Amino acid sequence: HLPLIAITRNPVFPRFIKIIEVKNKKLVEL
Amino acid sequence: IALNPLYRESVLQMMQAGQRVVDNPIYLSDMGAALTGAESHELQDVLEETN
Repeated sequence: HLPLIAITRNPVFPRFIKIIEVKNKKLVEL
Repeated sequence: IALNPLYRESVLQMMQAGQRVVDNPIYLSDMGAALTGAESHELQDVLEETN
């Protein structure tokens, strides 16, 4: 029960390690 | 940029095609053609084209 993450144009293919770089800092608090 | 490095390669990682930040494809094509060593006259000719 957490809010959705701001993917912000970042596809995560199944069974494929990926990196995410969101610009917002409100996600750092969560 | 891998076989003939002129400028840094960080600008391409900052401006990626997966970020959807390419609001102006024309600017990306111009930025890519600016790296070319082609003579200036030819560049003006490239600007002359309408399509």
